[PDB]
Amino acid sequence: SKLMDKSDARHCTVIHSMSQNGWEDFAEKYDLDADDIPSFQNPNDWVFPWL
Amino acid sequence: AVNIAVREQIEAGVGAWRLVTDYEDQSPTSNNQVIRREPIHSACSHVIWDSNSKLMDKSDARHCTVIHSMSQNGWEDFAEKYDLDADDIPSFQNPNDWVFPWL
Amino acid sequence: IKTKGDLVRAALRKLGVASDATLTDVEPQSMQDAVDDLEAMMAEWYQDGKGIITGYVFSDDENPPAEGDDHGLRSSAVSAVFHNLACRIAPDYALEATAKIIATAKYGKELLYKQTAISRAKRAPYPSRMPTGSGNSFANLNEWHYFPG
Amino acid sequence: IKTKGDLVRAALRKLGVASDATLTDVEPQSMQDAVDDLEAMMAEWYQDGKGIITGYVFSDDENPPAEGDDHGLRSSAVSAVFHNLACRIAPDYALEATAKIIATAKYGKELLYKQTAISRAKRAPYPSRMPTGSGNSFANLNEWHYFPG
Amino acid sequence: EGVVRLTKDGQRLRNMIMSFNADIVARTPKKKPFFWPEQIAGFEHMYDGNDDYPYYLLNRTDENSGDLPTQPLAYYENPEVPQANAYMLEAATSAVKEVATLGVLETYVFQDNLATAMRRDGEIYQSIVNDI
Amino acid sequence: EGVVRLTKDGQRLRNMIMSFNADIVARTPKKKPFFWPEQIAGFEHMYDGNDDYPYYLLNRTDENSGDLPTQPLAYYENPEVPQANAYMLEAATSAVKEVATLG
Amino acid sequence: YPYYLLNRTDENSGDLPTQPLAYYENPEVPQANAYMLEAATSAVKEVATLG
Amino acid sequence: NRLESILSRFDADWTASDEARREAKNDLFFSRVSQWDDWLSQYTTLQYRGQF
Repeated sequence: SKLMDKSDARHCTVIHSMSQNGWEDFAEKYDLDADDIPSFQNPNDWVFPWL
Repeated sequence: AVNIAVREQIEAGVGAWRLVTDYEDQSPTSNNQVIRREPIHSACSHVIWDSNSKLMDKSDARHCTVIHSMSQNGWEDFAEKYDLDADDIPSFQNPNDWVFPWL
Repeated sequence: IKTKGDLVRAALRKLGVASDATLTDVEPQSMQDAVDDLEAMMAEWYQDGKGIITGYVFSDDENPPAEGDDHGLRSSAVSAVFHNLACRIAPDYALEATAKIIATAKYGKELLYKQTAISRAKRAPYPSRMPTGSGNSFANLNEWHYFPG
Repeated sequence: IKTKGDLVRAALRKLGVASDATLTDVEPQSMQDAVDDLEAMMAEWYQDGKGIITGYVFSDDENPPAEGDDHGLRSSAVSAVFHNLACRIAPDYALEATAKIIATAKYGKELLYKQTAISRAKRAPYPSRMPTGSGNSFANLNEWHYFPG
Repeated sequence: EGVVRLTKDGQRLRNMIMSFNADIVARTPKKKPFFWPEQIAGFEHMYDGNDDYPYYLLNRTDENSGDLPTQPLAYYENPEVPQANAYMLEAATSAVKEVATLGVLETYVFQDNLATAMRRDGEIYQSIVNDI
Repeated sequence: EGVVRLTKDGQRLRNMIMSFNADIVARTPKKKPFFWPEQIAGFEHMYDGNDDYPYYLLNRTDENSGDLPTQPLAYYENPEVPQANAYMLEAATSAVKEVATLG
Repeated sequence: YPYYLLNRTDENSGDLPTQPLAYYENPEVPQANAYMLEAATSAVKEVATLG
Repeated sequence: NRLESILSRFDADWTASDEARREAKNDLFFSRVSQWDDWLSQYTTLQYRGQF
């Protein structure tokens, strides 16, 4: 894509980071199997020592 | 496109556009066709004007070469759009360098 | 010159004691005492590697130092060693080393420590709170601040 | 003059010892000791090439230095070498070199190191972060910044 | 040429001077007194930096000599950022400021060039319209 | 004649003076103390630049002499960019400013 | 290097005298030249008037 | 043939505007990515390089 509004882009990927209860909520909303825990490329790092 | 050309003119000193025709079945401008002005990034290295042109608007130029840098999926999209063989990977002069250690 | 006995004999020759330029002959216990003094002076100079390094080899604890052991010094270090040995053992024979001998010993010690001082003149690395400026492309590797020293 | 024996004999002639201007004769072991002292002094001066360079050739480890070995010094270096040799060996014969001999030795050493100091007075190249100006046409070759030292 | 081409040398010199002075600030040793080891022998804990003592005791006598000479104390001189660096930083900043002008609206010649580009675009668009 | 012909001398002199002063800034050794190698023998790590020590220890005694003379410490005078260079830079800039007028 | 080391001893003498260091004095553009430059520039400015 | 003529024209135009192209590309890199155009010495030694 060579446009600021990204209208030339033919595809886009959005990464969702959600807690466990959020995972069951998402699975119920989209009719997914909550047992199979998903995984993807991790958008955020752990440079800060978060608990 | 106009804003990109302005920014490049402020910074690099040269900018460019490109007007292409396309077919629009729903809400066309006229004759089932539309005209759009898509931008050209790095017009200094991606637009190669004729060397005999002595005008700022380059209207004296009798030929012009535009170099396209596109990813793989962009290459199959280009081949499908222009009815090309996507298997044969094209090659041309590299408009850009690798001075910065891009991954 | 080539062994610790030579360093002692040359040092005595410089002082004018036990040299063949005055028909004077040597006593073996003078050799023993001067070799012991040389060993002590070299050890004090070395300080187990924290001081001047001259390549001198020290006799092991089991075997006391002898006249015939090679000193191991570099060819450019013998002069300073025996001049300083003569300066140190001058009070042994109720004598004071001449001004020339003292000056030569000082010059030799300066030249011995010159190279070590050049080698040890190493700057410390950047501090631990120094940022690596944006001009360094290794900043993209999350290396925004310098490693600690 | 032409060999290490000559440098030793000249040194002693300057000191007033073993010269025919006073009918005094030479002792071979005095020659050997003075040659050894000259070898040590030249090695200390050379400092394995990190000090004053005079063209002096050093005898190999296998063969000890000899009286007849050529020194290899330049024609302008002999005077300083034998004056310094006389200054160094003056305490050997219970003598102190005169003020003239000491001054001549200092002047000769200064003269010897003059050319080496001029040759080694070489400025360092530009800093690694010093930018090459736009006036240099080699900037178009992507050499916007100077090469590191 | 645009507007950022002629300020490159001044900006590069400014960056280099600022980097050099930052290096001077960081790697220069701080100001601490010069002490002989025997001047403070047994008094090392007094000069640590704590604020528990009202004195700074020094040894007075030496065994194999008279009293300690106790020459006036010397401190390592503070980092300076030599005024050559500061003056050339100021000069480079002034240079970039003077050259960084499109002429003084200031963007008028760059505006007229854009106007000519718009005129060429209009001509091309008219041709395309007449053709399709 | 245009307007940039008469300012060439002042501009060239300005560029040369700035280049000379940049050379002075870059290639001049900075201010560091003058130490005898025997004054800091065994104390070299104290003057590296680290802030791990509260002192700057120096050797007091020498073997074949009395105590160290310890003459007052000497440093490089900081680079100056001589006021000749600065004053003539100002004069050249003033000259170009005065001549650079088409009226 | 964090130091500027100097030799302390000389062979045929005591320690080096090490007199205080001297630096080549910076160029000055004597104030005669600057003052006469100002005076000349001013003279041209006063006479350069057709009225 | 057509290929040779097109490449000859493109090579002539590319070589004619080489230095202006390089200067404009440097301007874009300087004003968009970083002001330290050190391709080689950037890796020789790690030293502070500010961006002011």
